[PDB]
Amino acid sequence: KDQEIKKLVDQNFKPLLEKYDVPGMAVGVIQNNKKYEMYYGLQSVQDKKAVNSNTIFELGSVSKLFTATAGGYAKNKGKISFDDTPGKYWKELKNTPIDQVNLLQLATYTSGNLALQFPDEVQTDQQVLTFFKDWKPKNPIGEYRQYSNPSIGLFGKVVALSMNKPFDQVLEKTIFPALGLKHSYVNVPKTQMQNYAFGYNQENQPIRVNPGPLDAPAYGVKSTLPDMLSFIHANLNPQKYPTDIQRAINETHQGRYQVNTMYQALGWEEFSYPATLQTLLDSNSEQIVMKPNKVTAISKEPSVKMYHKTGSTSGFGTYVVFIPKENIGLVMLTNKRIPNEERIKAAYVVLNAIKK
Ligand SMILES: *[B@]([O])([C][N]C(=O)/C(=N\OC([C])([C])C([O])=O)C1=[C]SC([N])=N1)OP([O])([O])=O
Repeated sequence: KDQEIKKLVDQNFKPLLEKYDVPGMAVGVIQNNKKYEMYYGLQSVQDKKAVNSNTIFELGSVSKLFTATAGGYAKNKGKISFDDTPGKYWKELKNTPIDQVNLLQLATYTSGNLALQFPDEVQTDQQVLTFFKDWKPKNPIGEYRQYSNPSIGLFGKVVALSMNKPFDQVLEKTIFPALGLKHSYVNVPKTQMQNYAFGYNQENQPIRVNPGPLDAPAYGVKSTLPDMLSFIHANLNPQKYPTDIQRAINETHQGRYQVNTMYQALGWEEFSYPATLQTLLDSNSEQIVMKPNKVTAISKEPSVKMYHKTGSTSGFGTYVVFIPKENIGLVMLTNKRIPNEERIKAAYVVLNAIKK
């Protein structure tokens, strides 16, 4: 049975490399605390350098899961309340319209007036402060979900303020060590640049993510397959980890509201398990990702849950999924974007063929 995992990943993931002309891929499965690492192709086309357990990939929006974990850690240490507003920590936002939005609404994209991205012109800290000072509501606060880098970005900045550390240090000095991650970075050091994969755009030109406003909390983390399998292990089996990070992890698993079949947790998307393929595909549909959607209160609190998150930068694709009840999870890292649908479907076939 264990011998089948490589064959399943070869059957379902390997063909995507030829299909989308992806230079390199790392696919990890964790089942009953056993890790399986499958490596394909090249971390660098020009250097002919093979993807391996040292290869560092851009996580894109999977970074939001670390931001969520940092938030849960700060909350359970009493450094913040999710009922708090940003002005309590970022003084220059005190008594401004954005100061009517609480930390949970920022983390779960329900300010009612924040788009996917900051405007291109917003780059400096001053321009970012100005943007939030000038912010005014549109939809009723807490009622509409619009997936937003600025929204969880501001949440990340406030978490960092609450811990009196820059956000990069919150992750690199507190959260990553607590999760036992050896090669996870906001800023990849000189000594690890040799292990940092090139991303490849739709013209197969090498690219890396550029600095941007509140980039670190929104899409700014880089990691290896082993590290991301450790992170999934922590989400499946927190008991081996410190109480503080156990509490932080449990906080990220709590559904806050529904958009039909999708439950918004902290960073994580949550579903009733078993979930149909189309439920998981629907979670990252144009309608859900790009448009505002009126939320409902959770009506059906699922007994048995699964969680996933996609991530993209210009050069990298990420997908992470775990199912506590089956004690299984999967990580996919590519140094070229492939459609979300392909990531979700490949993972669905593999996880459904192992478990039973
Ligand atoms: B996350 O990753 C977010 N994302 C972002 O931001 C981006 N983009 O976006 C889109 C288009 C939507 C995609 O998908 O990709 C970017 C690019 S470059 C950078 N830095 N960033 O989440 P998702 O949804 O993506 O998964």
